[PDB]
Amino acid sequence: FEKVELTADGGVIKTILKKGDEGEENIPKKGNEVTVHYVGKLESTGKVFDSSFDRNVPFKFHLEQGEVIKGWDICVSSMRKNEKCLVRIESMYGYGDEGCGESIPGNSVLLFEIELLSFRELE
Ligand SMILES: CCc1ccccc1NC(=O)CSc1nc2cccnc2[nH]1
Repeated sequence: FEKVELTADGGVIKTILKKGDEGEENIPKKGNEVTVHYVGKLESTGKVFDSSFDRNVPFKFHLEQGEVIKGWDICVSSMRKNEKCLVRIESMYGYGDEGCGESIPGNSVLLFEIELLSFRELE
């Protein structure tokens, strides 16, 4: 239901599907080891290119430290533990004009579902 514009650019647009756990110790902070589950489809074809659920291996990364796509950094730094969102990430905040191999053509709108499982205070 809740539609959040995450960039003034409109590039990252998040829809909350399940409100996260309320409180402070539940919202992750910059540089923390984030653990997420996600599904990535291409807006064009609705084809899944990646599913952490389907591989049963959650994705861990350090928030806002440039490890993942910019759409992901922005998106994840706006979530609560146990939040599920939909994020429409525009190619600029994704893989840009190059794209990324076969799965993802140049200039591709990305649709993720992202669940924030947990986070440690790591590096
Ligand atoms: C190579 C992908 C990668 C490498 C290092 C760190 C993060 C990622 N993936 C993402 O940021 C977003 S998720 C994702 N991005 C992808 C691109 C192609 C195929 N599968 C993908 N899954």
